[PDB]
Amino acid sequence: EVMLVESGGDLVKPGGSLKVSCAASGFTFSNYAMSWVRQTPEKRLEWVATISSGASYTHYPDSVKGRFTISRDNAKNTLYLQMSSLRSEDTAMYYCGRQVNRHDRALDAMDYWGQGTSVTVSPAKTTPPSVYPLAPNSMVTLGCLVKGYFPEPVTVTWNSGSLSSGVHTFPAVLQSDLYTLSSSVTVPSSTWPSETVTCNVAHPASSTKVDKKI
Amino acid sequence: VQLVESGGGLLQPGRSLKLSCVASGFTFNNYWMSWIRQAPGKGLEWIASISNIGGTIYYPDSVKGRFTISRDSAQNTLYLQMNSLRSEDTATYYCTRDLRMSDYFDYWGQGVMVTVSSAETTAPSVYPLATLGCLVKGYFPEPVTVTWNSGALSSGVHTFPAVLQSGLYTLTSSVTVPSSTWPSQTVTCNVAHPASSTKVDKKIVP
Amino acid sequence: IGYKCNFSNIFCTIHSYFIYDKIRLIIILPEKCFQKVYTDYENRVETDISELGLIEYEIEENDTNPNYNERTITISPFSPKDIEFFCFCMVHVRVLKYPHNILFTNLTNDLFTYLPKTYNESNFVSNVLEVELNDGELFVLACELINKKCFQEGKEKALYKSNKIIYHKNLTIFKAPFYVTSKDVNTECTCKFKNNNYKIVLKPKYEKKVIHGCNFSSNVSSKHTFTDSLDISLVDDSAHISCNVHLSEPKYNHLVGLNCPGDIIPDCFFQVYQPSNIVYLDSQINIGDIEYYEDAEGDDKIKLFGIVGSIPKTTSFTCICKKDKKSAYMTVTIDSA
Amino acid sequence: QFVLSQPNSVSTNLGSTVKLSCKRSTGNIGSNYVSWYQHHEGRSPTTMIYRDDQRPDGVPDRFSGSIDRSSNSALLTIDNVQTEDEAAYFCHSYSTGMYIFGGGTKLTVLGQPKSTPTLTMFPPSPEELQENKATLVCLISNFSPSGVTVAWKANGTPITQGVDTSNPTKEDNKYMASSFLHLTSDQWRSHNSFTCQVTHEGNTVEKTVSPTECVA
Amino acid sequence: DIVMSQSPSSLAVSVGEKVTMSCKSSQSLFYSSNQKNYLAWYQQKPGQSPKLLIYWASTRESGVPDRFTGSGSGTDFTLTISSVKAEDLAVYYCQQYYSYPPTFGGGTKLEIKRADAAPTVSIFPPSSEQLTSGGASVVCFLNNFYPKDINVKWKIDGSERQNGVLNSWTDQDSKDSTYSMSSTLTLTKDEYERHNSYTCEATHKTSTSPIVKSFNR
Ligand SMILES: *[C@@H]1O[C@H](CO)[C@@H](O[C@@H]2O[C@H](CO)[C@@H](O[C@@H]3O[C@H](CO)[C@@H](O)[C@H](O[C@H]4O[C@H](CO)[C@@H](O)[C@H](O)[C@@H]4O)[C@@H]3O)[C@H](O)[C@H]2NC(C)=O)[C@H](O)[C@H]1NC(C)=O
Ligand SMILES: *[C@@H]1O[C@H](CO)[C@@H](O[C@@H]2O[C@H](CO)[C@@H](O[C@@H]3O[C@H](CO)[C@@H](O)[C@H](O[C@H]4O[C@H](CO)[C@@H](O)[C@H](O)[C@@H]4O)[C@@H]3O)[C@H](O)[C@H]2NC(C)=O)[C@H](O)[C@H]1NC(C)=O
Repeated sequence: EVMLVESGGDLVKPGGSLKVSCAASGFTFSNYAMSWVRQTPEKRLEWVATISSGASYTHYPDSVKGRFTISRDNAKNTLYLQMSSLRSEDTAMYYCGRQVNRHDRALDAMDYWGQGTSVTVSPAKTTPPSVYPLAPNSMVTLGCLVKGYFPEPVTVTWNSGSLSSGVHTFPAVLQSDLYTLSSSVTVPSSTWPSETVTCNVAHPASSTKVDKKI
Repeated sequence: VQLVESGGGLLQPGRSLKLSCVASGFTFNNYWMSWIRQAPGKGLEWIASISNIGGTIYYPDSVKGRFTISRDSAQNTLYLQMNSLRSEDTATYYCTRDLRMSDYFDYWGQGVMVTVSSAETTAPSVYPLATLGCLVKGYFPEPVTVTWNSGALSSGVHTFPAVLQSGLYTLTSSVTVPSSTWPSQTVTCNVAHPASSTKVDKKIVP
Repeated sequence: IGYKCNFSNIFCTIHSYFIYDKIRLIIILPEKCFQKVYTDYENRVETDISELGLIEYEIEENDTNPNYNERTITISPFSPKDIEFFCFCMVHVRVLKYPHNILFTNLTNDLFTYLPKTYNESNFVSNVLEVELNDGELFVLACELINKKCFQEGKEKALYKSNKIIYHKNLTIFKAPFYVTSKDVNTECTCKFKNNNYKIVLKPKYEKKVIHGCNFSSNVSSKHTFTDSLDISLVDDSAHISCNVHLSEPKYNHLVGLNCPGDIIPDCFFQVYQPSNIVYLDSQINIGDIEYYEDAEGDDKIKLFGIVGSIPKTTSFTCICKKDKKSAYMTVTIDSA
Repeated sequence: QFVLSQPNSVSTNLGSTVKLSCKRSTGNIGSNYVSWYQHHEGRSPTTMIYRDDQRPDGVPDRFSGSIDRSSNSALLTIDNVQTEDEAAYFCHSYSTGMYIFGGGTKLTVLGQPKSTPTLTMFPPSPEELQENKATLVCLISNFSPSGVTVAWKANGTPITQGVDTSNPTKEDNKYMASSFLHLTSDQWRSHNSFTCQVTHEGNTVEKTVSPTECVA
Repeated sequence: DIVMSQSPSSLAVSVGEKVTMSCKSSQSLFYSSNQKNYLAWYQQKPGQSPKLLIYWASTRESGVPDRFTGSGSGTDFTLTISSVKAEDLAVYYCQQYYSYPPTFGGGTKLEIKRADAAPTVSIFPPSSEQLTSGGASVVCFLNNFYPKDINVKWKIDGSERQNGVLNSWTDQDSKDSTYSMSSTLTLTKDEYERHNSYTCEATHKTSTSPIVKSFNR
């Protein structure tokens, strides 16, 4: 399988710099050229940059010209992107996409897209979240609250990813320079409290990882 | 082995000359070459060095750009194109064959002389002095003739060397005569500059 | 100019990858050569040049000269097989195949069906084509230039230079240098076709800097990676240092050189010790197309060459790196098999 | 980068053992080959010593080299000094594109005996006085060897500028040289004491003149 | 640059029909010799990365459902789903690659008409470890209902209040095709320990009574 796994998401003060990688796996990396695209929080897509098959040619739009730097290491089969003099608008979800090479052209569609790693630009230093369980007799619903954290995003799972049927995770809302969200999982009433469900929270920017059960 | 040097002469500031150095005997493309010069009364100074073919070339910063070494395999000759000459370059230039492994010059060339002066060819001014001697002040180019009584005074002729005061030569020529011969007889100083075609005669009376 | 052999004014041995070169002969069996060929020398057969593996050829017979009836032939680099054709009077010719990839950009009316894969104007991006080139390769195109100023200049103030820019027929060709030093080099060919203007920009790939050589340099930040390194600033004054590369393969795509911080003796890589035994490299290897490149990292001295193809004799040569009284020997040993 | 310090002049007697130094300023001399060359006047320089101590075929054993790590200097040793050894000798060390040379010590062969210089003085001529100019003349003659040093003096004070001195040339069985001193018309009659002292190997012979001279 | 005007911005369809995605470029995208168009459509599933559908504005990718048949030439281009399914309710994006730089479209969300369903409200009290920090927040979990249009009112000891209340709306599901919503009654600890009855009422079209769930300390 084709697999583009990105990396390098964190918060930066306006003016800082950051490098994001993209470990390509499962194909002839030097045979196909690469590119980056970012999706603003408004779900608007922008073209970030694209690199040649052997890194001899690169292209950038007028917005991020001279500020960002795409690069690829065909020895380790990984793509890179060095961003500098960052602004608040540079906050987006940066995707690593491989261009089509059926017909040999420098500008083409993206055959396969990557998972995407999001960045954030703000002067508020990272504050870890506070995990508060939510306990409530048929088809019992289970809740998990995540309040007071910065910045987006935060990964949440139930029982290390074992429970997925009928599970909802509610979006994050902005709380006067902080964020807060919650999640709900529905289970058969016989399974609780006989068996244990554990909220699995993770905040990448501050390396936080809380496992509070209900 | 033999190194035939060519070129050299009188040149004024800014002019350019190319000195040639013909090789003989050895395999030319197998030995480094160099150019070494010596100014009058000064130590040996390195000027340029070239490799076997021309992969590495060094010059001292003194002649940076001003000089340009060269070598031709087909005709077995060495060259040194020098531009914008100055009074410091007034020296005799030698070409040498060097062994880069032993960092030394085994064979050397004749060495042709190079004169860099802005001097114009002018006649001298004679001054009688009282042993009696003449004074040849400010003459160029070398040399000047000095005789006593148009070659009648044989003994005592003691002409001193020349010296460069401010671009021009200057010398004196004394003759020790007996006490009884002067101020009795008429002592005549004949001076002539064949370069500028002059001939001044000065007597000595105090 | 091209190859020539004269029999009016011995053996005429020739073998190479022929890039539209003209083999000259001066005057013969079998029959009329360049259309008749002495393929199987032992069976003494007469195979015609039509039933051979070369794609495009051009055979010429000149009688206009009042002294000789000369015979010539042009060989296109398009050859899918290694063809060997003989003709004596002895003149044996084996046309070798070009090991490098060929990128044909046909922008002309003539349907060039000899080579299947080709590139045309659809691959352009707003009338711009950005071609990457490997260490050594060959780029071809077929169109008509505007004022015929193409494939020599460069706009990054760093001109991409080649071993040979050959202009025969209506085809512009670029022979990639086996190792170019600079980081950024480019060349623009502004060609016109169908009232459109096409610019073909060529640049080298990330060159694998795998120089099968020795780096005696006292520096770490080098733009060139040698397969063997060391410092020469530390040895005894009377300690001879021996870095001896040995290469043994059928084909060769190797880059051989050294980075000496001191002086290099002799003038390598043209001259080398056998082992004052200064011999010439091209004659010692006995291969025509050997590229030579040099570089200087400030005070470091880089000297290297590029061998591409078979090799006739097991050759050994030795260059010297001298920093003050210290010394460093290097022995290249290219095997023949 | 360093300087090769050679002395200025040495004089020997036929059959002596003479050592000639070449002191390197910075860096260990035992890492750069020194090469001793013999330059004779009116000829091309030859080669006597190379690679520290080995000498070319055609150089007698009299010539020898020696590297001293203590004093950081090479030494050219010439035993049994012969008549033709009167020439200038040079050293040369090379490193990384830098060909450094020495000072050039002039070796003198004393076949003639010691000799002090005979001086002779001359005041400016009347015709030069008309032109508002003056120039003094010091005549140094019949001296040998030529390890000499001049000094123009005026009323005891050493006059520095306006002086030109010729190097000892060969015109007699011994050397000869001359020196000059330019002056102003009023500046000559200004001071009433002018002297010319020649430092000849320690002997500072001296003569004098005065503006109060015999006239008419 | 190129502007990719793509309409409509919002779209709601039923299950098993045809819908015509529409997108128009500012400049033409049709080579003369190539005789093809340089437009690509992508499917960005909610909470997921986008993936390509059809290249050359007609040819489809391997693994792309045959129902997706794009069309158009020059400026206007239209994609069509022969039979809409409950698995592809994604924002479709219209991207050009005719000249630098490549720009995308505004996106066409695929909201869907669903058989009307009831909301499953569930109220939750604050945690004891949460009270230790000094805060107290109550959350009522509404989920799996149709449509999304709903309003949640928070009652505290009878009287209503609108001071500091969070509201989180989700996306449609792939299996049940419903929406969900949560709400947070942020309160201080001293304020929380005064009243004893806390209620949340939602107004859904299914019932005429405000669907209420409460707790008493
Ligand atoms: C560069 O040179 C290339 C090489 O010729 C050229 O591209 C080629 O163009 C020809 C056009 O004649 C193509 O030939 C086609 O081949 C297919 C199958 O191979 C045939 O089916 C085609 O014939 C159909 O169309 C004809 C009408 O022209 C009908 O008469 C016929 O009955 C068929 O219906 C056609 O012959 C060829 O495929 C390409 N490609 C290659 C690799 O040859 C190109 O035009 C030249 N110029 C430029 C600027 O690139
Ligand atoms: C240069 O290289 C390019 C790429 O190889 C090549 O482009 C080709 O352009 C031609 C037209 O110039 C296209 O050929 C066909 O044109 C006819 C015109 O009637 C259309 O009907 C074709 O569309 C059909 O194509 C399929 C096959 O019939 C059908 O399944 C489809 O549904 C359409 O009905 C088509 O446009 C052709 O598309 C491209 N090549 C490719 C591979 O797409 C060009 O010819 C080369 N030469 C030059 C001089 O540029």
